[PDB]
Amino acid sequence: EPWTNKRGEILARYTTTTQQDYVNRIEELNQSLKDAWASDQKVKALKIVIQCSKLLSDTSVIQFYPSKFVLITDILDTFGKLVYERIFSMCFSPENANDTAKETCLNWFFKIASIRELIPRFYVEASILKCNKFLSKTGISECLPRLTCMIRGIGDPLVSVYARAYLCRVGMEVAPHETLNKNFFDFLLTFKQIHGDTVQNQLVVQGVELPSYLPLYPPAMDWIFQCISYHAPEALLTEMMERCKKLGNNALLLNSVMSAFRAEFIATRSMDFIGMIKECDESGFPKHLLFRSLGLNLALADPPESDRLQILNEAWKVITKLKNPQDYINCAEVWVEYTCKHFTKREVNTVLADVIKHMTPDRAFEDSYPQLQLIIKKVIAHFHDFSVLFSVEKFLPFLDMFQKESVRVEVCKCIMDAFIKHQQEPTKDPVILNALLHVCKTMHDSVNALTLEDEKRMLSYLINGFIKMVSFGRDFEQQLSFYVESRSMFCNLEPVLVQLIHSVNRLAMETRKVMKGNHSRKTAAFVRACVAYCFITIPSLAGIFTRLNLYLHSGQVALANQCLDAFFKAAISLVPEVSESFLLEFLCNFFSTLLIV
Amino acid sequence: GNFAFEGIGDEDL
Amino acid sequence: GHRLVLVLGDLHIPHRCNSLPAKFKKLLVPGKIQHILCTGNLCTKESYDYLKTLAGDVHIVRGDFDENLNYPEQKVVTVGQFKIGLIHGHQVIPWGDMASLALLQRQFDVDILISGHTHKFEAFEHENKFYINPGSATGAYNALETNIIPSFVLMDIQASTVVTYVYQLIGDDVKVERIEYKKP
Amino acid sequence: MGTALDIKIKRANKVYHAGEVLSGVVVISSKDSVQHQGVSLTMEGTVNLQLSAYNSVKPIQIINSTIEMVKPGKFPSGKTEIPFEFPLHLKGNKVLYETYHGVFVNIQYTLRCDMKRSLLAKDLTKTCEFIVHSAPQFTPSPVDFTITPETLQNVKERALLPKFLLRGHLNSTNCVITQPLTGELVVESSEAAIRSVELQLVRVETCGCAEGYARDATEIQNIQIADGDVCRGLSVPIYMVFPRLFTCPTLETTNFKVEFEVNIVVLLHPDHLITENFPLKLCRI
Repeated sequence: EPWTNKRGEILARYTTTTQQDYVNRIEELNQSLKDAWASDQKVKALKIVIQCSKLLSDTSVIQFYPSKFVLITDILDTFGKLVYERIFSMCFSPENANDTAKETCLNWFFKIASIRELIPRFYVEASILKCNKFLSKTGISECLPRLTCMIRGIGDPLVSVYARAYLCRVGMEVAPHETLNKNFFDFLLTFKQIHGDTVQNQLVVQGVELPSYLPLYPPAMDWIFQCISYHAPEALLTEMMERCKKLGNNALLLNSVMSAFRAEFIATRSMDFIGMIKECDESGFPKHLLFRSLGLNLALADPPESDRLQILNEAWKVITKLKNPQDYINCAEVWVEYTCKHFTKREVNTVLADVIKHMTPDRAFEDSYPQLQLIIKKVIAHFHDFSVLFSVEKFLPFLDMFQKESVRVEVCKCIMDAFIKHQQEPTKDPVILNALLHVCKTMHDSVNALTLEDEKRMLSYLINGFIKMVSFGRDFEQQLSFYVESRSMFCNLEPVLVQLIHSVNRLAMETRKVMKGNHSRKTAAFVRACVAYCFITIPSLAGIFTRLNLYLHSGQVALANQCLDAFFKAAISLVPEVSESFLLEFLCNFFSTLLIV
Repeated sequence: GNFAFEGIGDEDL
Repeated sequence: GHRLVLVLGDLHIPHRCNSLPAKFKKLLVPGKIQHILCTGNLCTKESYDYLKTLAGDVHIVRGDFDENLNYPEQKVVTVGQFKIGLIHGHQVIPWGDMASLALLQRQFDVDILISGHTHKFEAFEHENKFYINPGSATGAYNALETNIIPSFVLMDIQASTVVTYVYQLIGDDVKVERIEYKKP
Repeated sequence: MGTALDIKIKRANKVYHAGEVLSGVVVISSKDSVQHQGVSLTMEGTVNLQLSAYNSVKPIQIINSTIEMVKPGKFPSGKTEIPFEFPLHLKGNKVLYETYHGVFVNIQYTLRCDMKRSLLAKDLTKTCEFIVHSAPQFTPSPVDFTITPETLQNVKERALLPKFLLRGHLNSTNCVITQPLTGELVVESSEAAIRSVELQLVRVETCGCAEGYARDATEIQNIQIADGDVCRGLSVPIYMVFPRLFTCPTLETTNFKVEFEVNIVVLLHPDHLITENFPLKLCRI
C-alpha cells in the first residue's frame, strides 16, 4: 500500500543508462529548494519546483523515466509539505481558518495557475492539492476531476500514464475517500496510443524497441490499478477486465491486471486468463511474464477444482517451450510450488525432469542457483515422509546438479535439518539410508584446513543427528557394522567420532542387557570386536582431557563384560602429555575406577 | 508583456 | 508455604540414552517446579534448555561428560531455612563412601548434600545429616550395576521440615516413595 | 537617528466598494522619544493613461482627500498607534473605476503617509494601496468554432497548412470574471499531429476620444492546455482562470475603454500557426 515500497522497487528495477550525476543534480535542486525556502524566499521555492517538474514533460532518456519520476516527485512532495505547514503556521475547520492564511493560499493557487506549460502546472498543483482544504470543505473533490481531465492534454502515453500514477498517489496520500477511477478509463481511451503509429516512430527515432519500450509501463500501470481496484467491488473489477479484453493488444494490460488485482480474483479466472494469454501476440510483451504473474497469483489462491490439472497442463505445455533457460526458470519456480501443492509425486517428478532438462544445457544452472535453491526448498517443504522424498527417481540427480561446493553443502545442511526436525523414529529403509549417506559424505567433504570451527560444530551436529537416527532393531552385529562404516566415512570430523564411540559402547551395554549376562560365544566374539573397535578409535581423538575420559569409560564398559587393563595402561601412559581442576578430577575418577578393577 | 505570474510578490504570499 | 525442588541428574543424553522415559516427560509440567538441582551429566545444551522449560531457577554442577565446562564444580545454595550442597559425585576417591560424603559436607558446612554418580539411588540420614542420591532420570547404564531403574526426586521444603517424593520407573509403572526429614 | 513607520489596512484582502469606508491604523516603532512636527496621510485615486508609442490623454483623478494625522508632538520609544479613516464616495452620480493594472490604463488607489523630523533625524515617506471593486452589473454565449485552414481568413498563403479539422467550443465569451473560461477542443483530424495548443488572453485598450486615438493590444497570460499529439476524438479541456485584478470588467468611458479577447493558438509539428481570435465581454457578476 505505501508508496515508499514501490518507490524502492522502481528505483532498484530501473537503474538504467551521468545518471548518478543526474540524480545528484535532482537532489541538489531539492537542497536549493530547502535552503531558499528557509530564507523566506517563497517565490524562489515555487520557481525551482516548476523547473524540476518541467523535467518530467521530456522523455529523452526513455528507459530511466520511472526513476526520474520517483525522484522529482519526491522533491514535489517536499514542496507540498513545506507550503502546507507554512500555511498551517499562519493559522480546526476551513471556515475557522483565518482570512490571512486564506489570502496567502489563494495567492499561492493563482501563482501556480498562471504557468505557461500544462505538465508543470499539473505537477505543481497536484503537489499542493492538500492546501485546497482551507479554501472550502470540498476543495479537493472539486479540484481532482479537473486534474484528471487536464491529463488529456498530454499525448505521449508514457507521460500521461505516469501523471495518472502521481495523481492517484496524491489522492491516496491526501484524500483517499471513486473520482480517481475515471483515470483508468481515460488511459484506456488513450491506450491505443501505445501501439499507435506516432509512438512507434518516436521510438524508432530514439533508438528503442517495442519489447523494451513497453516494460516501462508496468510500474505506473500497476500503481494505477492498485489504487483504483483497492477494495473495489466485484462489478467494477468485472467491468475493468471486460474493457481490458476487447482492447486490441491487451498483453501488457493483462500483465498489469495480474500484478495489481487480487490473486483471489485472478485465480478463479484462471481459464479466462489462460485463453486470453493464448490469444495475445508474442511480438511485443512476452507471454512468459503473464504466465509468471498467473503462477504468482495461484501461489496465493486456488482455482476451481474442475480444471486445475488442465491449468497445469496448459502452463507446462507453454512454459516448457521457453527457449531461454534464464527466462524459463524465473517462471517455473513459481509454478513448481503449485505443482507440488496440488499434485502427487508423479507430477512433481515429471516437472523435476523438465527443469533438469531445461537448466542442464551449457551449464546454464550456473547463473540461476538462487531460483533452483528456492524450488528445492519448496520441494523439501512439501514432502514430510523422507522415504517418499527419496522414492522420487529424480531427487538425487537434482542434488548432483549443484556441482558447486558452497551451494551443495548448503543444500545438504538444509536437507539434514529437514530430516532431524521431521524424523522421530529410526529408519532401516535402504533407500533413506543410502540417500542420507551420500548427502552426508558430500557435506563432510567440505571441511579443510581453512574451515572454521563453528562450521565444524554445525556439521558435527548434523551428522550426529543423522547417525542417531539409524537403528537395526535386535540385530546388533549389523548395527556395529553400520557404526564402523560411519567412522570410516566421518574420520576427519571429531565430534562424530566421539558420538560413534559413545554409541558403540552403548550398543555393547545393550547387548549385555538384552541377555542378562552369560554372553553366548557368538556374542562374546561380538563384544570383543566392539571393544577392539573402541580401542582402535580412541587414539585418533585430538583432544586430551576428552581422550582420557573416553579411555576411562571404555575401561569401564570393557570391564563390564568380563573382557579383562590395556585401556588403563594407555590412559596412564598418556597422562604425562597433559587446567589443574580437570586433571585432579580425572585422577580421582581413575582411582575410584581402579577400586574395582 | 507583464504576466499574472511575474506580478505576485513574495510579500503577498 | 511449600517449596518444590526437582532433584535430578545423569541425563547423559544422547551419550547413554535417547531421551527421558516416555512417562517421566508427562509427569513433569512447566510452571509447577520452583527450583531445579542437577547432579550434572547433561552432556548437551538441549538438555539444559529442556530443564529451563520446567522452572525458573536451575542450579547445575559439572559432570564427567558435560559438554559445557563452565559449570560450578561444587555449589551450595540456600532454599528456605535449608542449605543444600551439590556435587556430581564422581570426585569422591572411594566411590559412594559415607565417610567421604560426610567429610565433604563438613567442608561446605551444609545441611544436606547431593551426590549422584552411582546410579543406584540412595536416601539416608546419618549423624542428623540427610543425603540423597537421585539416580538417573534416564535409567542409563553404569559399570557398577546390572539393572538401573530410572529415578528422580521431588524435595518439598516447609519451614524446617522436608518431605521427599522419589519416583522410580520399574517395568511400565512409576513407583512413588515418601521420606521425611526434620532438622534437629 | 531613524525609526520604523508603517500603515496598516483593516481588511486583509483590501477589497472595497462604492459606498464603503476605508479604515486603518498608522503604527510607529521608535528607538527614541522622537519629537516631531507632524505625520500626515493622503488618500488618492488616479488613472495613469500613457500614450501610444495629446488632446484628452491627461491623467484624471477619481477621489482625493488628506488629513494631517499628527500635529507637532513627540513619539516615545516602543510602539505607538493612531487610527485613521477615509470615505469612498464621489460627487453626484460618478462611480469609482476598477483597480486595473495594465500598460496604457493603470487605475490605482493609494495611501501616502509622510513623517517630518528635525536635527538628529530626517523626514520619511511611505506608500500603500488598496483594492477597489466595480459594482455588479447574465447570459452565456457559447461560440462553436472549427479551426481549419480554410476558415483562417488571415491565412492567405494557405499552401503550407496541412489538412486538419479541429472542433470544439467555448462555454461562453461573456465570462463572469470570478468564474473560469471553460470549453472543449477535439482534434477530429490532423495530418500533422498537434505540437501544442494555447489560450492567450489579449487585453486591448483605447485611450482617447472619437477625434483621434490609438488602439493597443497586449497579452495578459499564455497558458497551454495540450502538449504533443493528443488522441483523435479525445476532448481536451480548456480551463482558464481570470487574473484577480490584473483583469477588470470592460469599461466604456468618454476618454478610454478597456476590452479583452481570447486567442486559441495551435502549433503543428512544422511550427505552423493557428489563431482564432474570439471576443471577451468580461464582467463582474
